[PDB]
Amino acid sequence: NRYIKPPQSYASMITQAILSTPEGSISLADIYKFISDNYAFYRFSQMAWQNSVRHNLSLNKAFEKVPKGKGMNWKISDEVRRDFLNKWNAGKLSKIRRGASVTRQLQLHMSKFGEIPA
DNA sequence: GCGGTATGTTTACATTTCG
DNA sequence: CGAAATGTAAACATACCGC
Ligand SMILES: [K+]
Repeated sequence: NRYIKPPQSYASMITQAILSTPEGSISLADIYKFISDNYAFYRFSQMAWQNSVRHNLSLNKAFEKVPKGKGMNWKISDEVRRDFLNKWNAGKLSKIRRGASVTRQLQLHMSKFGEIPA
């Protein structure tokens, strides 16, 4: 059973993990599990993808620690969530792709569930 | 009390993306 | 093409855990 590294970006998989929870907040440990559950490649891969995940959570503006026991929880920032909701309800979004990896996951979750968790 | 591990920040360079 | 974004590696801080 061979597995290939999916082309999805780390920020895209993280956004997916946060939107999967009912409260829109999730711990690093559960983000690891979500990735291994939904993308089998990372379940058995030896590379240090967790280092890259942590790098993306801290550096990407869209991800923000919530006070919320080893680690705290992560959610989508209020600025990025409020911004998307305003653009979503004000009309179609631009077809631009550069840097919209998080925006696309919000678009998908919104078109299926009608709301971004919080 | 200490060693060990998990979480989080930050910097640097390589690689891919896409107007 | 190339600025911007993402990928990968690394140094190191901070907190937690189990004894
Ligand atoms: K961040």
